[PDB]
Amino acid sequence: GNNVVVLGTQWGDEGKGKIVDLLTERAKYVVRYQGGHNAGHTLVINGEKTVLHLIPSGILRENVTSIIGNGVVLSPAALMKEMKELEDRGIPVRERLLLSEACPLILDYHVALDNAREKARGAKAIGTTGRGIGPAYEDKVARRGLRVGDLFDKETFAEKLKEVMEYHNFQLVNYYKAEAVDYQKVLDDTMAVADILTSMVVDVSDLLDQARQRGDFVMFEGAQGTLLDIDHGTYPYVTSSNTTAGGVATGSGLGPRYVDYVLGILKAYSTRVGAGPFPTELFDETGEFLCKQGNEFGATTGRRRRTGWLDTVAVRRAVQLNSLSGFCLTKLDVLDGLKEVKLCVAYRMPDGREVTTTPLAADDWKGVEPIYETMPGWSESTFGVKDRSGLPQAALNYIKRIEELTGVPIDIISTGPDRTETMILRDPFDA
Amino acid sequence: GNNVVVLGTQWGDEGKGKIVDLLTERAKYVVRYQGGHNAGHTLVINGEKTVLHLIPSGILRENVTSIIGNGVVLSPAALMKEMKELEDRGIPVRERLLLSEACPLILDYHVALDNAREKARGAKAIGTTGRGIGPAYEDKVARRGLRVGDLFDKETFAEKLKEVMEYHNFQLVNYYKAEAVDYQKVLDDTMAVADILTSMVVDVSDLLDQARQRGDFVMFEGAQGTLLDIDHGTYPYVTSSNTTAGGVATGSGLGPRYVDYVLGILKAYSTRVGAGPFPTELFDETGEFLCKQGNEFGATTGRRRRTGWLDTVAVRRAVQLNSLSGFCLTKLDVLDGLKEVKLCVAYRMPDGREVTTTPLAADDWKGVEPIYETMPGWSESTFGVKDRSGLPQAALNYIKRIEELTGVPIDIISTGPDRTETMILRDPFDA
Ligand SMILES: Nc1ncnc2c1ncn2[C@@H]1O[C@H](COP(=O)(O)O)[C@@H](O)[C@H]1O
Ligand SMILES: Nc1ncnc2c1ncn2[C@@H]1O[C@H](COP(=O)(O)O)[C@@H](O)[C@H]1O
Repeated sequence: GNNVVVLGTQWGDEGKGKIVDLLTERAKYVVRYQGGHNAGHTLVINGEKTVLHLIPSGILRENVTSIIGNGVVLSPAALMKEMKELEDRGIPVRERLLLSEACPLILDYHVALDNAREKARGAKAIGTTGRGIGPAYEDKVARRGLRVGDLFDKETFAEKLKEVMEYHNFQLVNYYKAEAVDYQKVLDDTMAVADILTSMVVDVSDLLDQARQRGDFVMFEGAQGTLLDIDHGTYPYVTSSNTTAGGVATGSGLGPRYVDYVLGILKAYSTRVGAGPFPTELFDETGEFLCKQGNEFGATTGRRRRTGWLDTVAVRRAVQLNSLSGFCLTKLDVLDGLKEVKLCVAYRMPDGREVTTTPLAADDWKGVEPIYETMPGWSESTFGVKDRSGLPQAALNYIKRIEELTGVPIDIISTGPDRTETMILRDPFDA
Repeated sequence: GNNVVVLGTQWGDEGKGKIVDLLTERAKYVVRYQGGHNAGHTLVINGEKTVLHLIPSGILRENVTSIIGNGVVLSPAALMKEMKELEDRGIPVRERLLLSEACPLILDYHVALDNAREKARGAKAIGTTGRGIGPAYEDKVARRGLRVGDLFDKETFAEKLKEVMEYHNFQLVNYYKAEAVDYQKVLDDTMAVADILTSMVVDVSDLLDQARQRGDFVMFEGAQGTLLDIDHGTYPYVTSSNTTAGGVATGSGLGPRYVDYVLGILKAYSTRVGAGPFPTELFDETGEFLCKQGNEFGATTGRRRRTGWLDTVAVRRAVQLNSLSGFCLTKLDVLDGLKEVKLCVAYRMPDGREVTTTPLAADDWKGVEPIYETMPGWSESTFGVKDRSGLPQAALNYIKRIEELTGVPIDIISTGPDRTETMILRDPFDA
């Protein structure tokens, strides 16, 4: 293990932040490779809780350097605010954060377009986090968007900005019948922050090629989760970047032959935020329980999380897309006390077919019914348990069964939100 | 070597088709993972020449099955026409081609938008192949585009199509002041072809996971070339998909840990079609010669290829982005007879700095001057040479030097356009 990737196996919310922090004790670098300032990675260190959206989760560690790869659509505003919070708390953010000059820039008109498209989708709305992420990526593949490097030339910057905003404001005002966005506002706002950004630029592909030669340990930190991947997820209820392990190469520039171990963060039950298929969703007292003990309330309106049983058919898809090496089970404790726990092992098709493979497009997920395997729960607390011996036999069997159905071993078990409450059965760095 | 990727190291036109055909003698599968019907992969078998744009280059082989992965933006029209040509020639295309239901569909309004945006860019035009590739990808990341799977429900299909065309025709007619696109035309055209498409659908990620278990040999066929990659290329003079090896995972669904060998196709001199930086471009009699002996005239207007000396600084960037394993030198014969051959080994920056690393954004490539290494040419013919011994010492030294500067070995040497005229020093499948 030299290059270890950390990604979510489901639809997000599996607890990726804690595991990154925890493991970066040994890493020289942590790299974000996709998404935007919509991560929501929570860190609970000896009591204090930090929530990071853009800046990588290795930022609290002293020996590590954090980088934001070219796949990340970056917002100067969000970056500034997150830098301020961390500096206020005493974290010398400026001495250990580096970024790629190829990062697309997210700006006002993007959030504006994001709201616009959602409002317009009506009942077929996606459930976007509202941060203008989708539109920013859209600009990029269309080769019309700006990038951090564009900020080297203040003069040319203005010209480009002007041509872009002209096009967008048109669709806003004329098609969405929405407010236009002030050019001078954006321009001035960006210029103000412009010099903190460029001061931090670095050639990531080259830096990562060097680390590979020096034999440094590198940790990549994915956000969102596998089934929200733009290509392989439950399209269109999906995010606009590749969340799967392939996005590591594409979004940081490290050759695909150098990924050594891929850790899939697996929540003990399922969740989803926003619209979209969800075969094992619960609507009863158990659904209620998981939400409450899981503390799945959310950020704001519409950001309260949907809950359900673990879906072994969907996790199995995640296994192949990412060539997972091991899982990290999080929140087993939320299941504590239930009479019996369940887990989907196959899907019953509308026509009676029983399959073990997930459908591709949301429309095909429409009438699938989960086929469960029921097993006894456990009465004792598993929260904070630091040793395997302290886990009830019924809890161990649930674990054993996930390993059997998926073919992948559970290498780490998180028993609490604190860095200390964890069982590392196998260090990815030592594999 | 179980999983071998074949991609272009430069700006395209390196001769990828021949090498795919050649090597698929042993492969069970060949997979396209990006781009559209704009490949232009030429196959010269015992005299007959085939040019394929969409269908993979393993289509002429009897034992192989060709697949078009989810990364490929697909056009039913182009697919139909290419299927007809091949069937006419006697190739049973329908028995060995499979596609992914996640492939975005390119349709009329896309080509229409492509022309529109180019016409509008004026002097900063990109040089698009005009096939509506960029707009199709744009629709996809914005989650508004259609996919082959959408064709399962003829009813819903119409609804979606209608909502999409409504939005696009608006920007066309109202913003680009261009012709609107006929909804019923598109609709009927697609419905006609609709049943040949769905009959060929397959779950590629699952099929590739299976091949991995059976130990089958798989060949992935990239189109375009490394420096045209949307993320790491010379943006915006670039294509809209990832051409680098990372696009294999993202565009076919094979886990990144399963890529076994990456073959970089290296043309002995450089070329580029369309706008964009090009440090070693030639404007003299040599430029003229390379174009003429190389037969770099092209497809149509604007499709005549620019020529220049081999750029070892740019190739070195390709090496890291793709974790290349070996190169395949093509067209050494075009250099035959020149007095002396050159090769860029560093770049002189505007400010006098000498670097060995390529700049990222086109604007930074602006004032770079190549720093060459000159060496003697060779008078004898190398065309058709099947054995290393038959290569002049001066030609061997040119080869040796590419290996020294890049760190990667040249495993195959193509000495002619026919499958037979090749020197395989190391089979990727046996590595
Ligand atoms: N951090 C996240 N956790 C869970 N789902 C997310 C997250 N951010 C984005 N998504 C989901 O991805 C979809 C589109 O979001 P966006 O990335 O804002 O376009 C919605 O289903 C979002 O809820
Ligand atoms: N097969 C190809 N060979 C060379 N360059 C290509 C090829 N197809 C696309 N490009 C270039 O990619 C840019 C955008 O093309 P497009 O893929 O049509 O958007 C232009 O520089 C094209 O010349």
